[PDB]
Amino acid sequence: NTFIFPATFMWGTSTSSYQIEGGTDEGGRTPSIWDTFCQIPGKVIGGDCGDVACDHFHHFKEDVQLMKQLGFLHYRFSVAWPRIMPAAGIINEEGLLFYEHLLDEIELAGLIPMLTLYHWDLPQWIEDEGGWTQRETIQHFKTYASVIMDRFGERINWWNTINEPYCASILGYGTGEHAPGHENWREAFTAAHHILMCHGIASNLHKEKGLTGKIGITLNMEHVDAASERPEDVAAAIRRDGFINRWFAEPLFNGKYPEDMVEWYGTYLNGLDFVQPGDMELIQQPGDFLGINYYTRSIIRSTNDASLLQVEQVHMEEPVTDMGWEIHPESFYKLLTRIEKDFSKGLPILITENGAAMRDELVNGQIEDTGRQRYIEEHLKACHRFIEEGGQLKGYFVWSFLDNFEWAWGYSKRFGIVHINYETQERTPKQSALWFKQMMAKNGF
Repeated sequence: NTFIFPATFMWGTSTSSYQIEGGTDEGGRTPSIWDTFCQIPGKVIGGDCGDVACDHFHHFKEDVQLMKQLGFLHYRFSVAWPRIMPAAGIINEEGLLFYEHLLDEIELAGLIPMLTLYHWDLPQWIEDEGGWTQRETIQHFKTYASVIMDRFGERINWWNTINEPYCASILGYGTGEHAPGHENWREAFTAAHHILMCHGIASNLHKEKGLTGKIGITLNMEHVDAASERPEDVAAAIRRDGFINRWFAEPLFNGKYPEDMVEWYGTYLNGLDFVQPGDMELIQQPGDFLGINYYTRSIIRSTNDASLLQVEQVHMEEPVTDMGWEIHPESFYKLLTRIEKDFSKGLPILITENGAAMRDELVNGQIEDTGRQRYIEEHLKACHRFIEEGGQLKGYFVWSFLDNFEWAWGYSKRFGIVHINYETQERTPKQSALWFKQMMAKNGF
């Protein structure tokens, strides 16, 4: 078995601002909804907060150098909205200088950046006005996106508008699992609509400002399997798929929300009253590429409970990461095929995030994470088959250059190919990272 990837295949690693930066109250940064969320008992394991994190705010120059010598040519990172707009009518020059400096380091190292505008760290002052449940917030996003595009843009080759609309809306306002932590389906769906519009707002700004960099949204998507052949389990699986995949993909490519899901949500949608004339047109802008984040699949069975979808995920025990997520690379191939099928069909596809959190152990100064290594290798084999079969896959970013604040999981789960000693902040590439270095060198494995 020998796998060779396209000549121009984009290889990179990704991170997000709140998960790795630290310096939460430095350089004028004011709190994000996560700084507040992490303080609510029971919301984050161990009660962890993004305070300090990997202290990237102070070690960025070394981290990008580590990337370079690790063989990477692409780096996707996000900007912390709170550093840019710490309060209404602000515009923090000190915040813009951090990224300007980050970008100087990237360029000096010869790296190509991808800047993600929104990676879940909404400024708390905005959430105080109602957050994503308010149309007005889109105006604030305009302010943010415009500033970032004017101060940069002539230096940004890749624009990633919104990272996972699903998580920010559904988990952030519906299940209460992510910040701000509301549990109101009405707000969640309104929130999802507003965030999708922000991809449109950023897209409109991009064309108006005449920027040349590629622009695209990033959706987390998962392959969905029915637990059994029972008709209700198949219907249940259809619902999960509409819930996470179609609800966001349909508006992006087809200008509409899944009718079957629109009917199921019924009263929570309150007649789609939050949808204003032109909104759907604003949202339907695929851009230059579709960003995809993939990790696992779901096995769904039907239930007649009190939940929104009335669905239960049967958890697999064999082949799973340190987070209990099943490792099923085959599903990754099926999903990419399906995405090409409906939605993108020709449009370049970019895997902005793929990776695994395994239990690490430092032995003789090294991290023999054969598990994480195998996980990445196998999913790449899936990507290979999609390619070679015509699939328009053009790049792959391993999620987590560094172990970091893994949201509700806290620091207990490590996704990095590079190990972080939280007691000293010392960085140490894991074996999976070394394997990745040479792999990109041969661009194949």
